[PDB]
Formats: sequence, C-alpha cells, structure tokens
Amino acid sequence: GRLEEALELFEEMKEKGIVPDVVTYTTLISGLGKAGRLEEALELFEEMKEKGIVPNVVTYNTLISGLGKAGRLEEALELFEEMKEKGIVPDVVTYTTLISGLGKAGRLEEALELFEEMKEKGIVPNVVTYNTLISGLGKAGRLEEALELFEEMKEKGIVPDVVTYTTLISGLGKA
Ligand SMILES: [Mg+2]
Ligand SMILES: [Mg+2]
Ligand SMILES: [Mg+2]
Repeated sequence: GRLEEALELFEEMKEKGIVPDVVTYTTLISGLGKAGRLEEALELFEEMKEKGIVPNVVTYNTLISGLGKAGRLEEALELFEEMKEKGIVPDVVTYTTLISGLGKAGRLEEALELFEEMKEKGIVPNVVTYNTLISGLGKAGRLEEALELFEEMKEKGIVPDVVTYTTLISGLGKA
C-alpha cells in the first residue's frame, strides 16, 4: 500500500543506474491503478515502452481494468488493439472488463462483437460475461437473443445465477 515509498525507490534506482525491468514497472502500475492514480500508471506505461521494456498481459489488464472502471472506454479499446498488435494475447479478464465497460456504457452491439471474438480465439466466457450481455439484451427488449445466450451458457456448463434468471423472468413477464 506504501506507494509513495515504492515510487521513491523507483526514482532512486534509476538515478543509481540500475535499470528497472518489466517486474518493476508492473508492480508500480498495479499499485498506482489500485490507488486510483490511473493517469500516473499510464505515464509509467508510456515510459516503460520508451525504455524498450516490453509490457505483458498483466500490464495491459491492469490499465484496461482501470480505464474501463473509469468509463474511459475509447482509451481502453486503444490499449486492447495495441496489445493484440504486439502479439500479447488477451485473456478472459481483458474481455470481461471490456464487455462490462461497453455494457455499462450501453454500447451493446460492440460488446456482442467482442463476445464473438473471444470465442473465436478460444477464450472461454464466464458467468460474468454472459450475465452482462443477457442483462444488456434484456433491457433492450432483445429477449430472443437473451434466451439464445442463456441456452448457450447452460450448454457450455456455465451455471446461471439469480441475476441471470431475474433478467430473463423480467423480460418474459413484462414483454
Ligand atoms: Mg497517456
Ligand atoms: Mg496512447
Ligand atoms: Mg495505437
């Protein structure tokens, strides 16, 4: 939790000619993210790329999570495209965050497109992914597609929970 001290040592090591590496940057970017200090995490991320330190999936996940949380979806999507271009493979956490963020932003057609894509890449969606999409479809009156996803999740052995059922029961009832 002691971020201002960690940052002090970080500055100290650079001043002593000890070169930070991907672990150093990751730890700090994560800590900064969790501390609300997203802009500072992003500055460290820029810096690590200038120094030739290559970010990894943990780096991208942390920033995308932070940006998604903050509603900064255009920038979260920029990082997502960048990570795929660098051949850093996104994982279920990356997609969940984006589909959730695009969810909350009511950009539902884009969330469904990412959902399609994650399945093409072999990333297995989880109950959170399905719940977000089914909720979004449910609220838009797109009941038939919500029911297809509900059927799909059961078929894949993802077990629905009470919010999944509520959403659908609500739709069938008031629609
Ligand atoms: Mg920036
Ligand atoms: Mg940029
Ligand atoms: Mg770019």
